[PDB]
Amino acid sequence: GGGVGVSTGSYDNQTHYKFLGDGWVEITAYSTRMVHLNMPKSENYCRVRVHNTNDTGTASHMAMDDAHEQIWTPWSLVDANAWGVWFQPSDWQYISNNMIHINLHSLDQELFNVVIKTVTEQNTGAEAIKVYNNDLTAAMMVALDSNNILPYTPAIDNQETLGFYPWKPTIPSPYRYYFSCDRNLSVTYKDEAGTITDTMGLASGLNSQFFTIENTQRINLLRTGDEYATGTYYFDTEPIRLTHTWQTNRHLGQPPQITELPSSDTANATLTARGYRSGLTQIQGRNDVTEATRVRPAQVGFCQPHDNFETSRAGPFKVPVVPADITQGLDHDANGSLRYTYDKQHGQSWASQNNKDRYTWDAVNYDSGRWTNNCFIQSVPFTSEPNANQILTNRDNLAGKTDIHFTNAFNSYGPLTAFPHPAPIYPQGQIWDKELDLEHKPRLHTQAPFVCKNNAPGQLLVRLAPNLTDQYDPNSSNLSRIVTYGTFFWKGKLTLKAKMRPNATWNPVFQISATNQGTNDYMSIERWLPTATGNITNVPLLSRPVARNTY
Amino acid sequence: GGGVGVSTGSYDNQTHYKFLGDGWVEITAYSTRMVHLNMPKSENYCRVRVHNTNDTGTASHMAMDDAHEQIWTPWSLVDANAWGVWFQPSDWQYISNNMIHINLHSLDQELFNVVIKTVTEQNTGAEAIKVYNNDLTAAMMVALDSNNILPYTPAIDNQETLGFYPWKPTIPSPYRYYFSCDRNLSVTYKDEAGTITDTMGLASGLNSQFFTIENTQRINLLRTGDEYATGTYYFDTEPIRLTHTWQTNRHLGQPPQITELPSSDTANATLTARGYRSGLTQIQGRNDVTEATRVRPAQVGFCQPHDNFETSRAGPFKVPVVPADITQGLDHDANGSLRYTYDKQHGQSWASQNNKDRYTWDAVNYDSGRWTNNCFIQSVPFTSEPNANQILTNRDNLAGKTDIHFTNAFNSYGPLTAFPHPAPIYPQGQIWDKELDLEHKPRLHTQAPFVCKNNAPGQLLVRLAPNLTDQYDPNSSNLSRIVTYGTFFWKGKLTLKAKMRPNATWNPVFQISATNQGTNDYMSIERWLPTATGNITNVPLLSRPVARNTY
Amino acid sequence: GGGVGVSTGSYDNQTHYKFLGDGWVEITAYSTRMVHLNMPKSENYCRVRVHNTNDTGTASHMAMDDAHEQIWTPWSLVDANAWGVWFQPSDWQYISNNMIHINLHSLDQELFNVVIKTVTEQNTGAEAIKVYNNDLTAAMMVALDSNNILPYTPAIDNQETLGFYPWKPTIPSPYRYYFSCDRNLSVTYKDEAGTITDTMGLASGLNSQFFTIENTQRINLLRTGDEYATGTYYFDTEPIRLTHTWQTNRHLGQPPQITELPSSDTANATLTARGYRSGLTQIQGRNDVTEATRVRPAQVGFCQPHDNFETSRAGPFKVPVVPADITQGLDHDANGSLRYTYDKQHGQSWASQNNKDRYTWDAVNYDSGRWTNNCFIQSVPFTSEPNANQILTNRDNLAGKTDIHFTNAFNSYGPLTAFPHPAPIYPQGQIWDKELDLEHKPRLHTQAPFVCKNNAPGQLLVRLAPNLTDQYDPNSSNLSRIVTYGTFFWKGKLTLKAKMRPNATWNPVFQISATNQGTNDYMSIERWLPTATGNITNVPLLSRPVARNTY
Ligand SMILES: CC(=O)N[C@@H]1[C@@H](O)[C@H](O[C@@H]2O[C@H](CO)[C@H](O)[C@H](O[C@]3(C(=O)O)C[C@H](O)[C@@H](NC(C)=O)[C@H]([C@H](O)[C@H](O)CO)O3)[C@H]2O)[C@@H](CO)O[C@H]1O
Ligand SMILES: CC(=O)N[C@@H]1[C@@H](O)[C@H](O[C@@H]2O[C@H](CO)[C@H](O)[C@H](O[C@]3(C(=O)O)C[C@H](O)[C@@H](NC(C)=O)[C@H]([C@H](O)[C@H](O)CO)O3)[C@H]2O)[C@@H](CO)O[C@H]1O
Ligand SMILES: CC(=O)N[C@@H]1[C@@H](O)[C@H](O[C@@H]2O[C@H](CO)[C@H](O)[C@H](O[C@]3(C(=O)O)C[C@H](O)[C@@H](NC(C)=O)[C@H]([C@H](O)[C@H](O)CO)O3)[C@H]2O)[C@@H](CO)O[C@H]1O
Repeated sequence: GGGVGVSTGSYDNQTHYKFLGDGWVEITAYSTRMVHLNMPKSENYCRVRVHNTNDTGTASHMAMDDAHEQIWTPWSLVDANAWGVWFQPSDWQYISNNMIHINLHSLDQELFNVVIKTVTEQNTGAEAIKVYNNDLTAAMMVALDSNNILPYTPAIDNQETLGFYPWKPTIPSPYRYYFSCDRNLSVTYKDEAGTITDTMGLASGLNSQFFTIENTQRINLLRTGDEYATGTYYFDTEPIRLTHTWQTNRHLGQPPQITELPSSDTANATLTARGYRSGLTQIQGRNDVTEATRVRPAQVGFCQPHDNFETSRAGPFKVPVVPADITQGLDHDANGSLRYTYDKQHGQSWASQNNKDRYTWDAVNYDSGRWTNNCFIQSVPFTSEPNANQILTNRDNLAGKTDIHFTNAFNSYGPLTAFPHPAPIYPQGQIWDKELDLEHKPRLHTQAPFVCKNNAPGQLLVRLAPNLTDQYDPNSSNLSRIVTYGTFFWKGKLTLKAKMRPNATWNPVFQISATNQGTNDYMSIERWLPTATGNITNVPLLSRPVARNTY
Repeated sequence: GGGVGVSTGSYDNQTHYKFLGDGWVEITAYSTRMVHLNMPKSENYCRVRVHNTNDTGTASHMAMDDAHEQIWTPWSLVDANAWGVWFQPSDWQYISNNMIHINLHSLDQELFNVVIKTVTEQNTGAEAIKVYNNDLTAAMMVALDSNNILPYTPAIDNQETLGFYPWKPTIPSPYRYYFSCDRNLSVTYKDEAGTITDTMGLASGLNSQFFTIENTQRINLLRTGDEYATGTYYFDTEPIRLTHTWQTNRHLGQPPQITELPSSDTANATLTARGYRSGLTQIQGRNDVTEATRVRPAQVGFCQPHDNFETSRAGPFKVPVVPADITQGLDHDANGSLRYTYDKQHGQSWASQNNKDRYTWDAVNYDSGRWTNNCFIQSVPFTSEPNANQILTNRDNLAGKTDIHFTNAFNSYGPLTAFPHPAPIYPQGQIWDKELDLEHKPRLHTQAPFVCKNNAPGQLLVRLAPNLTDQYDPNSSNLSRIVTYGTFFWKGKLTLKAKMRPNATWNPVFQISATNQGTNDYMSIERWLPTATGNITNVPLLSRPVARNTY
Repeated sequence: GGGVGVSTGSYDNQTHYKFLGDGWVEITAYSTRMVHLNMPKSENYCRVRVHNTNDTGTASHMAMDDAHEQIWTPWSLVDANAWGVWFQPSDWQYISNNMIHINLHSLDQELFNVVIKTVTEQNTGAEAIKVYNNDLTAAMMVALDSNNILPYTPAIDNQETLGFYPWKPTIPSPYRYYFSCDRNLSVTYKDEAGTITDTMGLASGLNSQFFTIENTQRINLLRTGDEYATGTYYFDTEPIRLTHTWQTNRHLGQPPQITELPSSDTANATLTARGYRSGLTQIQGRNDVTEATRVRPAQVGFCQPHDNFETSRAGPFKVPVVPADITQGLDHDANGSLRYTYDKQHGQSWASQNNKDRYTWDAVNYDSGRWTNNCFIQSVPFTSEPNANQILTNRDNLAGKTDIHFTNAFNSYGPLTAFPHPAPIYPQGQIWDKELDLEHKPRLHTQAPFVCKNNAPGQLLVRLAPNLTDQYDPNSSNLSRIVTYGTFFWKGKLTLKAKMRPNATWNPVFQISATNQGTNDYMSIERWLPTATGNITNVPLLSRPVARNTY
């Protein structure tokens, strides 16, 4: 039934595993959080712009332009989409070690045990004590967008998603969305003489969309005895593979046949002379077959233009880059490794004195990466031993500039390209993402493993209904209202399908394992353990431990 | 039943054609070979590396690096995948002339009439005669991988597939596969001062996969009376088109309307002045319509970076190139023509004194090729009669180098690109290939027309069970064993679906035809005929004789 | 049916996993070996004694006495009982990481493809070549003891079990058993004056048992077309736990309550003064409660007399010792760590030049160990700060001897004792063992995890039936016979029940993982990989990776 003094829900954060048959596992993850909600700092939708001239007013700073236009709303969203919400670290280990692939199934959400209190300040003076007491008749406004009418706004982008710690309360993210505005920002280099345009445009009758929660949604009013339940949402998605691929474009197919087995363990085997070797190559005019020049089924990974900034009406932005292995040469940006910035709630440690903590994720697929300094292009007709003019190296100055090299602007993507789909990032990463409404769609989104084919799971929006004092003028500019805050429990259930991996290999596979403290190894256990004062940290776990045969 | 002195199979190499209805033909190809098998030169799995410093130790030789790491196995594979196995030359003619498209259906395989003999050397001395006699109790080990657990290893890559001549015995290919290892090879040009790293890495706990036939498979033991039969495998593939496309990007759509018909056969027709011509173009600011500048539905073929070497962890390798027509300008590498190297068994001639024979296949689709020296890019705003600075030609030195030109690094592939699927190569070419296990897959593999969507046909592995002498120490390093070899018949049946072509054209179509000896024409008949001593040669037949309307 | 030239069996070494429901896994392990068998070096049962006086004739060498009495038999046994036979290393990893407990179910065995050959030496002289040819009518004698009438003789004790490598042939162990004889060996120390008895006794009419295979068994004669199959044997055993226990006797129960949480991460918490602390202790006369003196539910592990040699009629022998953790003080013998000696077939490496390889297994249960130097006994009435006479330390000379201390002779075993059951040793270790026929039985056998409650699986015995020349005198002392050897395939199927482990822990659990080469870590991958020449090694894997809560 429900009422004052009766709990409307239950607190379940534990995770379960059912084995449904051969190799098939149904993973059910319950997660629950206490959520703290403040009266919004304004009652009005607001259209605001940030234009930072201090940064962009002077040359070469283009990359730091923040200028944009957004709609600020009194509403706040509860966003459950990150991996760190749903699983505790060991669960991620257990899944990552034993399962070949995994897929989303369904999502449920509930809100219950709403509590709303009002603040009053008694004994005015040096003491200035605050008094807290329940308003039983106050309500909380709740809205879910099933039809995805509102702009879709993943909270993890800013790391505003619900915290990762079951026993720590968490806060919603205030809901906001971009608004169409035009920006002109000229391109300059350091200490260049000239003037920078650095302007923003007036509103566009064509492009302007202003949405209002109240007009687009059905809002449920929740008092204390009330509870809200989302229906069961079902994902339509492709499963993702949990095993990394080691197998490079030069490891494909049949190896050459050795002449004879080596005599000692230190010796190296020998091959038929490249002049006499049989095989298939696309090089013209030479009689040779070499492991490097032999034809392969397809291109694995591809060179990408990196630190590419392109400018449409909105301004400059960096082109995304498909995450790939940073090779032995370690260069991150060419292969587009991800770099996260996050706070204590999602990570870091309460021991840390820094405002944020930062981590750089490297792709775990050791095949498709590109090591640029060793890439080169050779002139035609092909020749052995090219001279300086017959080969283009990564040391070659492009357009007469020192630090720019063709690998910056070179794009090898083509019909023969094949690359692995990047991997989820356990504590911090976006589980699912909505697909763009464009006709021609990208092969994959960069940050999120899962993309909803038809309709994304809805966004859950909340605000406190305003409490008004005795004196209210509808025409007044300033609004006096009772100081009020509230708390409620958020609960959700996330079902996943996964399948155990086979092992055909003789040798032991690599695994995710804890390690003794006292060595600096990344897996040293204390990082997963509480401190004396209760400080705890949650750090990215490597994913896809087990190798797989690509071909 | 079976037993000593009873044949367990029959020898059928002939090909059949059923006409199932209108235009539909079911092609059934039987093929059989006598296979000679030697006792393996070692009993042990071996992990060996070839690292050739002599070639790579000195600068600019990067392209010839063979360095890799492989697992050597005592097992040998019987690989039936090439076109030259299944068909005799005339069959290929008959199919290639009359049929619009063709598709794989099913594959069967059998092993029968196993014969195993032992070798002993009598009368030791100058005579040193060898004696051959049957071991009736010896067995041959046979394993098929249906689940494709082992690394997939097409034998044609090295041209080790079963021979193309029904009456000549053939040998298996020894089975081997790559093993993960890291290589660092620096990039240098000729006579460059410096040092070359040229190193290889230690084994990787992450990436190491060592597979063993015995652990991954079910092995059947075959004595003389025994026979082995694979079940029927079914392909899921897309059919391939047997007719070439002539129609270039400038042949698409409606031609301009001529003013009037010419007066004489030598005269040329005239068109409405380009100033007054109606049409559609993407050039801004000019009032013109020209056959070159008019909009076309799509890009046919595309410029490709050619002699592109990219380096991942394994080392440098050449990026594959979609085969396209070499244009009148004949340049092969830009359009990525295939070049085969093969032996007498698969080709060449027993008359030849060379170790191998070589052939360069040119694409038969005359539309999508690119002739680079005539490609150019023009500055914006567009203008007629560009000056030297307003146009980028293929004579223009890129990065201040003589032999490198933008067409080397230029990549035009894009959403508007369309190209024909390359064509099978009759005597030597890979019929089917397994698809990579990556999430994002290439549009086509380069060498093989057919790609198995789900699960490739299994690989068939054989070895002789070891015969041990009286004295066997399990702990001894060296293994003494009876010299032994064996032979067996391999039989297979390959079913294909194909459809007769229509002919709507007035004029005669081109065909594949024999030609009298005494002229040097490529089709001169004697190349398909035996010699006096029995020497025979089998050479690539042109494919896709009949033209087709693309649009 | 069967016959010459028809294989009677199939070669399957692969392993399977079925998931039968929630958490339950049925593990089926097939294993197959080629077995090489020599004509026995004698046709007669022989009663032989080894009495080594050279070692025992001089004082203090008692520990090396080998003297005993055995019955030598022409028969040889095929013994499949070791872990290294049934699993490849990765399988052991996979099981050891994911499964809480495991139990035996059933065992099958088969013999097939018997091949028997005869040896003759042709061309007598410097060449002296050997000729090998089949004897089709020769037979091999096969006997299985289901009723366990013969003395039970695990082959792993001497490491004579079938090899661990599927692709390497292996040899049987010659069957033999002890025979009752009495030995008198006096006890002496180094350089002690006196005489050593060092005698052995005459046969005992009471105790003499001489068994003969032919009289106790049904022997099957196997020619080439013959095959032999054991029925399905079923184990009755208790499952064993795959998770180690960390929880010491001082970790049991509720911890004391701290006064307050510490201020900083470096600080230590404080407890209520031991004078005022509540609790339960068995110490009389003192008002205290200390973590060391508080009562615990039971004793975990116990002190054991170590290097204890006791002598019955047969001679001196070391008393077995329950394997327990060697503590930080590392002392192995007090806690009875196992030490294995094994050859290339079962281990070591073909790279090794030593005759054998040796490994010392440490218990993986970190609770029940004893660190002796820190054990002590304190006088009664109890007191704080004991003087020298009030405490017995491990530095205290017992019986006026330097190196003997009470922990040598001290035995703490009692009703309150509890200890974990030791763990299987993957490459080398005894899977099952037969229970002694005594009325009062040990709680556990030391080497073997599993003990058959009722009737052990039978022992499989083989020999070659003798081939006689033309001249045979039954009364002759020497027996001339045809040199003959044979080979056959052994196949077996071992079914196991196991259950997946839950994980409730926040932190990541420890796992068995491969590790990159180049660091000396025990798990460095290359030890599981073949060498260039095919040398391979198989080393003990740590077991029971995952911790468990004892109480
Ligand atoms: C390229 C090179 O060899 N540089 C060296 C190196 O010593 C160092 O690089 C940086 O060193 C400090 C930390 O020692 C930086 O903080 C960078 O590390 C951080 C980061 O900010 O990205 C912080 C911290 O070390 C790590 N952990 C956390 C919880 O923040 C993370 C994390 O491990 C990475 O994401 C892993 O990729 O990285 C680090 O790059 C420079 C000094 O700048 O000095 C050179 O000698
Ligand atoms: C570019 C040019 O005009 N070059 C000419 C030309 O005369 C010649 O080119 C090469 O000539 C010899 C043979 O005359 C080479 O052997 C090349 O031909 C081969 C090859 O090795 O690729 C061998 C042989 O002629 C052909 N047949 C067989 C069975 O091997 C094959 C085959 O026809 C090709 O694959 C067809 O594309 O080609 C040939 O390229 C050079 C000398 O190098 O001299 C210039 O004047
Ligand atoms: C007690 C102490 O600190 N002793 C050290 C130590 O350096 C060393 O102890 C012995 O060292 C050699 C090898 O370095 C011995 O061979 C012993 O190791 C062996 C063994 O024989 O038991 C051999 C080898 O190192 C290991 N592996 C194999 C495949 O044989 C095995 C195995 O790791 C053990 O079973 C693990 O417990 O151990 C080793 O005890 C002595 C020299 O005797 O020197 C002192 O400084």
